[PDB]
Amino acid sequence: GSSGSSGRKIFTNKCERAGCRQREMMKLTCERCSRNFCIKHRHPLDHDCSGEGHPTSSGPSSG
Ligand SMILES: [Zn+2]
Ligand SMILES: [Zn+2]
Repeated sequence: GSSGSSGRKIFTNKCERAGCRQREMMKLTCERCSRNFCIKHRHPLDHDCSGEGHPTSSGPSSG
């Protein structure tokens, strides 16, 4: 039985911004978080950039 419908085509990109459905003909990835976004949210100032900002260091083993 048909379960789930996959969709992937090299035509347009999909912004990774919250409550955003902007499709930029060209691919736009941030330089800090390295995530896809729309020209509008392409800048790290018009989008909650969570790339190079949160301090992380190896500690726990589990995970
Ligand atoms: Zn966007
Ligand atoms: Zn970013």
